[PDB]
Amino acid sequence: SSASDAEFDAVVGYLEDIIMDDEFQLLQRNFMDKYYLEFEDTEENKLIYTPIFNEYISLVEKYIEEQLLQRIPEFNMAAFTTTLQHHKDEVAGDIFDMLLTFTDFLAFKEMFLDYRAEKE
Amino acid sequence: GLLTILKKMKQKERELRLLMLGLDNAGKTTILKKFNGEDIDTISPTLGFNIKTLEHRGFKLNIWDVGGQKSLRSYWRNYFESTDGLIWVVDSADRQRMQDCQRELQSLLVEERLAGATLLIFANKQDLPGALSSNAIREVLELDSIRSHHWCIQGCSAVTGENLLPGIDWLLDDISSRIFTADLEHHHH
Ligand SMILES: Nc1nc2c(ncn2[C@@H]2O[C@H](COP(=O)(O)OP(=O)(O)OP(=O)(O)O)[C@@H](O)[C@H]2O)c(=O)[nH]1
Ligand SMILES: [Mg+2]
Repeated sequence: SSASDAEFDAVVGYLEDIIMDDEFQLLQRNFMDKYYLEFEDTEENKLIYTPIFNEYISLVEKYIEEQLLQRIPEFNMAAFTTTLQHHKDEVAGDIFDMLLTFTDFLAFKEMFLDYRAEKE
Repeated sequence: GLLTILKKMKQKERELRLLMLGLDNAGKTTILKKFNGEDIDTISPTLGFNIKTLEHRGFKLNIWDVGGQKSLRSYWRNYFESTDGLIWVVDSADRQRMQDCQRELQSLLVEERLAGATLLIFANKQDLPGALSSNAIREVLELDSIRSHHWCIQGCSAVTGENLLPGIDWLLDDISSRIFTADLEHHHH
């Protein structure tokens, strides 16, 4: 520690909580639930996967911050990021390794293919 | 936001992002395929993009091949982000559109989202009788006299898989040596 090394660690607490919740599965289910159709099971990717992929990311993180303050009011994502984004290399944990799974495109394509397969 | 920055801060050290671009028909998808030892006898012109994750010389290389059709080139820059190396593939036989190859390349070198990538130019379809000599492709495209990026020309045949390795082998030497000076200047400051 000492002083707002807590703040960060207390935010980490939820970077498990929030994303391990079955409510996180919903917004995904729901977002995927409007393009089952437009995800072909071929190795060549559609030019339109990328714009959907970017909407997906800006929804995951848009949800994460509007959930971090549903619990920690007076929480600032831009302040959290900046500092975290260097001055606490208490990063690196089996924690954000989870959180950047959403940046992996092929892991996104694969899980998206599993969804169209499921409702067919 | 967060996830986009997070990934760019704890990015894998020996993971390289390779973007393959160039006019249609050039042989981009042919190269990718004839690299993993896949069948080239099935390749239809790409309207989207192929990603072929592949290991070589201790690196794992995430190679993106994007469709080169004229109506798809606007959307090319959705893949500029985080590019470690830019593979420009040239159909050295279609000399009529070599004029076009110069314009599209000179517009890529000044993109600032690609500002760091190392430039590998593939003078493909060298097996063809109509194929221009690498040096004639060098004065064309105005390859030299570009104070933007580190570059190398490589005349190759993607069907036989000739000279595809000498190019990628060079690319890493450049990229890794660029990452050498990263650590060197990092720790000493
Ligand atoms: N003779 C000869 N033909 C080649 C060679 N490489 C590729 N081709 C041919 O060029 C044609 C186009 O191959 P592609 O891999 O689809 O070229 P491309 O640049 O990816 O085309 P786009 O998907 O539109 O970007 C195919 O018919 C290949 O057989 C080569 O080295 N020699
Ligand atoms: Mg192609």
